[PDB]
Amino acid sequence: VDYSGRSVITVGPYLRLHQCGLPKKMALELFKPFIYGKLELRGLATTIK
Amino acid sequence: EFDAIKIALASPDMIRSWSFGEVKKPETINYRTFKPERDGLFCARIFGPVKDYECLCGKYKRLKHRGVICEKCGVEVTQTKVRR
Amino acid sequence: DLRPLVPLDGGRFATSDLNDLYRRVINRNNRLKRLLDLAAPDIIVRNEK
Amino acid sequence: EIGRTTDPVRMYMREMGTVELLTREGEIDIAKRIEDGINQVQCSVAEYPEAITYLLEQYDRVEAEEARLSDLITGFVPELAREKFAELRAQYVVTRDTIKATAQEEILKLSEVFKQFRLVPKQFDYLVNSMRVMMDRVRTQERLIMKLCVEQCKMPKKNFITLFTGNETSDTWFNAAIAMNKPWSEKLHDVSEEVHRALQKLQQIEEETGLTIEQVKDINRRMSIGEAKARRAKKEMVEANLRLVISIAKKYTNRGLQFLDLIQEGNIGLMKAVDKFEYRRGYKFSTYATWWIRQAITRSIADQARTIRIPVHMIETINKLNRISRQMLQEMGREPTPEELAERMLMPEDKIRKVLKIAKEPISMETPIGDDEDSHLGDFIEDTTLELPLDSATTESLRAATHDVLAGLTAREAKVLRMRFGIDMNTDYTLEEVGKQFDVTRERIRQIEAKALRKLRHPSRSEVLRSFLDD
Amino acid sequence: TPEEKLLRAIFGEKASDVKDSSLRVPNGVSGTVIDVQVFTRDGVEKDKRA
Ligand SMILES: [Zn+2]
Repeated sequence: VDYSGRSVITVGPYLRLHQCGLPKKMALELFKPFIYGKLELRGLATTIK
Repeated sequence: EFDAIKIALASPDMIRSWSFGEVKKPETINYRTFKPERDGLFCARIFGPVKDYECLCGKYKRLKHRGVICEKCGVEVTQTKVRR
Repeated sequence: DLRPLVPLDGGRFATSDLNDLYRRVINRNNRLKRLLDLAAPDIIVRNEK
Repeated sequence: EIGRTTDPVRMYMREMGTVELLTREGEIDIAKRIEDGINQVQCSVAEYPEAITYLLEQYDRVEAEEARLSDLITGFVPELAREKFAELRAQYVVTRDTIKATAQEEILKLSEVFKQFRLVPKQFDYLVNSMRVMMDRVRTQERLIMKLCVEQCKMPKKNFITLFTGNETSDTWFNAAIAMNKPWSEKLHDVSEEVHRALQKLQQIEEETGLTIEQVKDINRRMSIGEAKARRAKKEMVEANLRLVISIAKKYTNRGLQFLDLIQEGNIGLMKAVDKFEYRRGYKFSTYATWWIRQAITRSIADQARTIRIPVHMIETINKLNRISRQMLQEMGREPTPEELAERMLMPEDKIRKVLKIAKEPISMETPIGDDEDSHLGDFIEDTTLELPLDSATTESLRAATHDVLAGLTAREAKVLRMRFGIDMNTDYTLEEVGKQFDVTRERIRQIEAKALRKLRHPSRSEVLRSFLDD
Repeated sequence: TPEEKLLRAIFGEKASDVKDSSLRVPNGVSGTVIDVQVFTRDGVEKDKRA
């Protein structure tokens, strides 16, 4: 499957149980189509490249 | 699109219906200039072209000629996923 | 392209196994056509079939 | 003892073991049988005039720059040869001029001086093929005039074969068949007009052959007898020597070609040999068949053992490299380097680099690799003809950008530029093509295209187009 | 493709003759290159660093 990854899990008890602490780097890797669309939507990046 | 899968035995006439040409020889490729060696198991004539929209003899190399079987080596210039 | 002879990097080819099985079937097929062209003895065409 | 086994090798070994070997005098007997068959078929060919006519025509063809003499005839048992051709012409024309009697004996003498004439395999086999085809065309009218009468006319084979055989050409079995006043008498009339033209084409064939029906049938029936006897002898001897083939085929055991492939291609070579064994020279058979069986097995292994077939000469070169490398390794102590093979062989040392580079067998794409839930190699070979979706997205984006840009130009200039480049149309037209469609000379359209391009360079414009250059 | 011939002609660029196939440090990883080694096949002219 695309859009998927895995890494070690750990505790994080500050969480409310509708959320999971998910790392910045995996999240920026998994959400690149969304980020590209958002950047060229807000105009911070002229083309997709 | 569709709504059911039928399964039955394949006849000689059906098996010649799916197919695009007999595979006569066992050659796969040309070991020096790795072309699909006609007309063996990877035959550009039979199973399609090797790169999109390019004949095998190099004569036709553009989408201007989509669909034209070459004269020289007879490879229908079409998308190479027809190879599949 | 469902039984490919893709060249893995290094000049080495990486064929499938169906290329072997078809190559063998077609060799024995062509040989049987020949053994019927030479009007061969019976035991040889029986062995070939 | 039939079943109880699913091996094909055993099923071949048994069937070849039932037959027993040959004695040397036994092989001589079989060879004499083969000569008897071949001489019978050559004599049957000799009693056929067109057997001489075809050779005469072919010699002229070789005279007329259409073939070669060496590959028109296999010599004779070329000045002697050619005077023999002219003597053939003379005796042929004299037998043709003596149609009146002794012409039986003249045809005999013509064909017997022809028997000293040795032909190409194509020559004699094609003569036999022509005679087969002529007999087939005769049997065509035969099966017509038989099936029109006993099947359609309800004529007994007693009163049909009794008279249908014996004339076959005139009406004495035809008008007098109905003149016997039989239940099939009035029933032949519907087909007697068709059977008559069937006999018309039969008479045509008799005119074409130069001989009758019955005599031609005696000839080619003796011919087929001789050929069947020759085939019987050759079957006998090859069944004798299947063991020899297994013996020679054991040794090429694992060079990439299965065992029964080796024994079968050995047998095909063996048939090649038996078609050419010559006992007059007097050498034992096995000594002569061994060359052909090794040649067949090795040509086989070279031609159909690689998945990516490499020609015969190249495999001989590779076997030369490997054999000299084995020697250099036993001698030099260690493994020789790809320049020293240049010195021990006669190679430019780059030809050997290419010959070593000729790739080995493809790793079967189901090789097991450890590991991680039993995954084979085929899981690891990515797809290269794909295009990653960012480039597909960016092609779309550039399509949209160039559309919105070219909208900025004038309509005629936008069309000349959508036509000069292949934008949004099937083909990219020459400037003369676009000129003829717009009715203008090439230079004007060239200036127009340059004007549009220059305008598109213009900053305050083409900012995004510049953005589509990533480096 | 069309629109690419257009772009290239508009911006006077000559398309590249040769393809980038460099070796690059894998994503995420830092390091201090502690050793390089060049293996030149026999008969190929050793460059500066070899
Ligand atoms: Zn072509």
